[PDB]
Amino acid sequence: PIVQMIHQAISPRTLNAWVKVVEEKAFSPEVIPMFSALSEGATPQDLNTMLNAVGGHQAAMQMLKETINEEAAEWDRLHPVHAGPIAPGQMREPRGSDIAGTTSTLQEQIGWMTHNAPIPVGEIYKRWIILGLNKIVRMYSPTSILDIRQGPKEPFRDYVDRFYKTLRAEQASQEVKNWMTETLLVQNANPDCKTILKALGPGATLEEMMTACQGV
Amino acid sequence: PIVQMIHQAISPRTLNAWVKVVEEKAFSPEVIPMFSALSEGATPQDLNTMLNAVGGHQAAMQMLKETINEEAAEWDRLHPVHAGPIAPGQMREPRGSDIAGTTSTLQEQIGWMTHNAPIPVGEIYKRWIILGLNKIVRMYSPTSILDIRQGPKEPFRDYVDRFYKTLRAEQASQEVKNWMTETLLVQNANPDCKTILKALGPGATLEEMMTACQGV
Amino acid sequence: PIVQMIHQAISPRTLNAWVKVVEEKAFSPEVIPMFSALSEGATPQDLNTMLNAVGGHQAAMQMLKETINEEAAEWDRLHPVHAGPIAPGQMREPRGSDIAGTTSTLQEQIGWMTHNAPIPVGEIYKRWIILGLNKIVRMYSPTSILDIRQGPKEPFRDYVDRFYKTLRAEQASQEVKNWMTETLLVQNANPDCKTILKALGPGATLEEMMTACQGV
Amino acid sequence: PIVQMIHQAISPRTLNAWVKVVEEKAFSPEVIPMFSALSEGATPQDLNTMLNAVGGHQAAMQMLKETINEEAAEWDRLHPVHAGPIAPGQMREPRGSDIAGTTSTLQEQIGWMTHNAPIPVGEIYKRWIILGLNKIVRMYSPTSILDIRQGPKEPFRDYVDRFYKTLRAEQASQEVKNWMTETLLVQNANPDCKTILKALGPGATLEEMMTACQGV
Amino acid sequence: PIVQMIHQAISPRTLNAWVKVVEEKAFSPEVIPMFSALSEGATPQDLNTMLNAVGGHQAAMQMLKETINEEAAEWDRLHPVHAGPIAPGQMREPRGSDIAGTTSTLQEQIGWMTHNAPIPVGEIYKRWIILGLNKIVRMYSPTSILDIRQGPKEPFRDYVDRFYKTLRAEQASQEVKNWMTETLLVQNANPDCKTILKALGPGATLEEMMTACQGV
Amino acid sequence: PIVQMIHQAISPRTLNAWVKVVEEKAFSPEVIPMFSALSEGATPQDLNTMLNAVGGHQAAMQMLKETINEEAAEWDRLHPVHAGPIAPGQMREPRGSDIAGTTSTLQEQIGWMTHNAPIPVGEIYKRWIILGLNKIVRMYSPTSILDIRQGPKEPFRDYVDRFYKTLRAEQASQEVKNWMTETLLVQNANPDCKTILKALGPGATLEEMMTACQGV
Ligand SMILES: [Cl-]
Ligand SMILES: [Cl-]
Ligand SMILES: [Cl-]
Ligand SMILES: [Cl-]
Ligand SMILES: [Cl-]
Ligand SMILES: [Cl-]
Ligand SMILES: [Cl-]
Ligand SMILES: [Cl-]
Ligand SMILES: [Cl-]
Ligand SMILES: [Cl-]
Ligand SMILES: [Cl-]
Ligand SMILES: [Cl-]
Ligand SMILES: [Cl-]
Ligand SMILES: [Cl-]
Ligand SMILES: [Cl-]
Ligand SMILES: [Cl-]
Ligand SMILES: [Cl-]
Ligand SMILES: [Cl-]
Ligand SMILES: [Cl-]
Ligand SMILES: [Cl-]
Ligand SMILES: [Cl-]
Ligand SMILES: [Cl-]
Ligand SMILES: [Cl-]
Ligand SMILES: [Cl-]
Ligand SMILES: [Cl-]
Ligand SMILES: [Cl-]
Ligand SMILES: [Cl-]
Ligand SMILES: [Cl-]
Ligand SMILES: [Cl-]
Ligand SMILES: [Cl-]
Ligand SMILES: [Cl-]
Ligand SMILES: [Cl-]
Ligand SMILES: [Cl-]
Ligand SMILES: [Cl-]
Ligand SMILES: [Cl-]
Ligand SMILES: [Cl-]
Repeated sequence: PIVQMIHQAISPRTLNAWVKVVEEKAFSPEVIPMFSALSEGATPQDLNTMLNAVGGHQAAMQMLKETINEEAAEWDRLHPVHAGPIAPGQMREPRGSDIAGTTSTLQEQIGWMTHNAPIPVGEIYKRWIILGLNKIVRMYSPTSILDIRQGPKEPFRDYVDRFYKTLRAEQASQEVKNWMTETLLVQNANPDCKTILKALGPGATLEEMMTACQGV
Repeated sequence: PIVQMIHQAISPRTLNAWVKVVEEKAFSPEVIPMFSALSEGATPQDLNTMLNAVGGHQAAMQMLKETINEEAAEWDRLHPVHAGPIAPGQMREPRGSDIAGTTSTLQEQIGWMTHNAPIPVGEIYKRWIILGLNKIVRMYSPTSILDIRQGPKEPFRDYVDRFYKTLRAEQASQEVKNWMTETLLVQNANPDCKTILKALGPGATLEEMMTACQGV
Repeated sequence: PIVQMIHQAISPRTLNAWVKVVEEKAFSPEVIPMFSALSEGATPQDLNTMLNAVGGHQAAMQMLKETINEEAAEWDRLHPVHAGPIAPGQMREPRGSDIAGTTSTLQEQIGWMTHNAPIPVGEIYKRWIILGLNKIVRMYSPTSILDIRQGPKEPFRDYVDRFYKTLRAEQASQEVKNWMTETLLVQNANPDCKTILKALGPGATLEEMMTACQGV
Repeated sequence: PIVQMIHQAISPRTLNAWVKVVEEKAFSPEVIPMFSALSEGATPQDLNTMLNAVGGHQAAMQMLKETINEEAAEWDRLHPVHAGPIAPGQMREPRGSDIAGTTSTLQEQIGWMTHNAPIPVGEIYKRWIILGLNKIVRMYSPTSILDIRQGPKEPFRDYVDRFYKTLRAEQASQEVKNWMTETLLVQNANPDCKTILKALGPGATLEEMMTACQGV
Repeated sequence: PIVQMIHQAISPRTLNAWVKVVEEKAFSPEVIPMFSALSEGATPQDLNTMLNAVGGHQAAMQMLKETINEEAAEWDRLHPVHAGPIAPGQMREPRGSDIAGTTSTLQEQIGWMTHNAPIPVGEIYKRWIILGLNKIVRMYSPTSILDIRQGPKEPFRDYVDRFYKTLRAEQASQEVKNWMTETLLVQNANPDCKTILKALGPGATLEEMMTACQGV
Repeated sequence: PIVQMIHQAISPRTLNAWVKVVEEKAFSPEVIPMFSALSEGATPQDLNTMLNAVGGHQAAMQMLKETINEEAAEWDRLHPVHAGPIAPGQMREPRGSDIAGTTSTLQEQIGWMTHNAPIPVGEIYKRWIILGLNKIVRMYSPTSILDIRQGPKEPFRDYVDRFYKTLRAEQASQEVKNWMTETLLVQNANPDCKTILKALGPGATLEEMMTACQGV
């Protein structure tokens, strides 16, 4: 990565941490924040390093490759290369593959990131990667939000844990997720807690809901 | 984080330490100091990194989200955005969502924190987070302070351990906690140690109390 | 902490090291040096961080709180606040609670420590903490120095280990501890080694004593 | 290594990380990215350090030696040494063995890398090493891409994992690997999923294929 | 410690390393080099930190205290304090107890070490400590060099291992240790290897001796 | 060590790494590269630190001492000390024992290494140590290269592993090792693979040999 802006090689414990995360957590939602944290200020070479280090899950890594290629293609369509030689004191405009790090040197990436009025190639590539990771997380989620229902003997807190876990994996905008929270959560609770929740009303917070069904 | 003031990426072992703390300790009181220590000088992006890295406890993390949104809303009510373009050499006033890091870039956060006469967005957001964490710790505490009572064969020291643990989780100001210490502790001790404690008087320190019932 | 003088956030492995030390070693004497070593150059915020991170032993942590409050009160009596506004280029005199870090900001602590003709708030608070830790170590020691006696089949070296361990926990000045070393150690040895030790005389060193009873 | 450009000794945890990787992962594809990441900015002395540290797999390490010697020989043929004494302010042109680090000092390597209009000896040597590593990975792969076939009860995702693992080990250009992906993957699937995949058509993405046979 | 010269707090892993070394290795010879390595450039406060951190072996730590006091007393006899006030730009001459760190501040130690024409208080104290450690290692060694004898079925290499281990613990100058090597080693070997060793002669090296009795 | 050139104390994890390497790997060939890597830029004090830290293998450490003394003696014969006082701005020429670090201070070593037109005492001493380590590795190798022979059911790759391991331990120049590779390897293979190898010819590479007997 580059830290203020000075280039640093990716540390062994950062890379190991990411590898271990992929092994232990598969493609759980929390891996995406983790990834970002382990790739803070990272060059495209660092990001490719993290992805390539993963052994196994090669179907998911291939899907990630196809997503990255789609994003690179869209970038190329939006940003067409301009003919003519590069002038001194200037650098060539980055193609999609340069952002992915496959066709650009480390010095070129450093140059784009450090130069005044910069192009943050690492952050763009990072966005593409996180997009594909979201695709993978959503496909690999077994459960659907509609199916989560509270058991008759199940404590409300556990039910809310399951519900919001599944919700975190769901493919939906924040408006849709809001609708799910304010529609399905109370509807799918068990009858005792469901009645008690209905009694609270439409504006009840999560804290009030969990406190109300705490005894239940 | 930012260390003197120079921005640093959150270290892998800091993040791992926080994750492990959440796994092992759930929502015990000591997690809140720990959090602070692991977030010293942290940007809103770092704080969101720590929260988002948590897998599981999604009910608590959702409660935390609602608390953060309430605090952001109160901030927005107190600090209304002013119309007009931002001048050169100046930065826009931060909204509630910018303090939470959801709507502000890393460079904007760094700019607010580093600039002369700064706005410490990381510390404000950190306060909101710790507020919600206090809500969660208090709700997730099974015991109540009134119920802690010394067993007849129970050594006084163990009883004081239980008492002050439960007290640490309790929802009360320092005046109320003072009243609890000076009222309930001696009252709920077992009869031998309770008599001996009554003999000491109202001004007896904790050290004197534990020394007096040490043989008992 | 602050290292030369430049402020640094408390490292995750320092804090973890202290937590582990409290868990494994309880309140053995060696925890107090350890504490100091883990708090070298630490601000009051760092010290509070270390204390607050401890889970359990809440009776001892409460005793520590009462000791810190007594020391803060004595400081306040010795150093009375002076009326009048603080001038530019100067900082307010620290109250007891400011030294304990409960009522002072991190920037205020840094300012006191870094400024020319400084007030070392971290070292003062550290002294208070170590004082309370000594109270706790002494109360939590089960054994008394008078009771340590050499077994008939017990090797002298083991007996000296037990003796000086208990002595290290004892509540006594160096003059009293000297008297204990030169009175009780030889007196409480077993008859064979006790006779041999008496034969050496009053000025015999520990090395000579252990060498003399090595065969015994 | 050298980090910006300042020379650094190879860290103990980098070297240990590489050694552990060779032990645990043998010669799986992911070891080659790992190697690169652990050798970022490394001098030829660092690279030789990493290779020489490996215990066991001496057949593979010998193959690696022969590949490095072939690459050094080709370099020497392309770059013939020029007679005449080296001038002040200039350094001798590197031979193949100098790039491999066997015949060049650390100061010479540092000089080539740091000097203006530099020769990156570490990156050239690194390319040779990675070339030989590719030879070893390909020879040590037991499976062939043609043999990977989906089981009748085998979930499609597992089959795609096996397929792309074997493909990653395969000795083929990206055009050939493209042909394999678009020819053999759908052909070697089981009849239910194979029929469903045929129904999608030639332009179907991996995500669409896995989603389509997800129920299957 | 102080590293070039800039003061650094003792790291948590250095201290932990020393503690673990004392636990696992007791007072084996190799602990003394280890100690030195963990105390490189250390102030008297750091050295006291390392000694005080040790739990257990309190007889040995007390012996160490008596040795340090003897060395401090000899220093005081050689270096008598001179009456008169300390001038500006100058520092007081260190007493024995100041070198031991018991009566000197950290700033005083730093001042002695950093100042031009310095007094290396840390290295002097370190010498005293290592002297007492040698006393302890020698007393705690069970074996004597005269007793080490080769078994009839014992391989020569194992016998040389035992011999030089015991020799390393022995209390003797290098001239005496030379005499022991050139007298007792060949004399105490078993008859087959002893005869073969006698045949080599008085000037035979250790390598020649081990090679000669390798088959034996 | 010294890193660019600035002196650094040997890290705890470097030393621990070396100790663990000696414990686990004994005197396998790979320990010698490891040693070098852990001693990069190290002073003679650091090298002595690493050697002295080893517990056990005292026969080998003694052999190492005799080798170092022989190398120091040869250095002294080649470099005779010159009579006359050392001038200001100059340092005394190093004797053999100074290079070994037994008779030279840390400041003297630093001075030799840092000064313009330097004497690299650490690298010279390091060469002596590695020489003695080679003696030890060769003596402690049980197997001889002539004895390695392929089993009838033994896969060729395993046989090449054993062969080149033993070869790595062998006492021979690169010309002799070349002769062994091109004479004994094919000769000692089993008859099926030996016939197939003979069919390839004298110029066959290792890769071709292993590929040819892969089915065999
Ligand atoms: Cl690292
Ligand atoms: Cl994996
Ligand atoms: Cl999965
Ligand atoms: Cl790859
Ligand atoms: Cl953009
Ligand atoms: Cl519940
Ligand atoms: Cl880290
Ligand atoms: Cl968790
Ligand atoms: Cl919980
Ligand atoms: Cl997230
Ligand atoms: Cl504010
Ligand atoms: Cl008690
Ligand atoms: Cl750390
Ligand atoms: Cl604890
Ligand atoms: Cl306890
Ligand atoms: Cl707290
Ligand atoms: Cl004071
Ligand atoms: Cl004894
Ligand atoms: Cl390291
Ligand atoms: Cl290996
Ligand atoms: Cl393999
Ligand atoms: Cl080697
Ligand atoms: Cl090139
Ligand atoms: Cl599937
Ligand atoms: Cl550390
Ligand atoms: Cl111990
Ligand atoms: Cl012992
Ligand atoms: Cl102590
Ligand atoms: Cl001196
Ligand atoms: Cl032998
Ligand atoms: Cl370290
Ligand atoms: Cl060992
Ligand atoms: Cl061995
Ligand atoms: Cl030694
Ligand atoms: Cl030389
Ligand atoms: Cl084979």
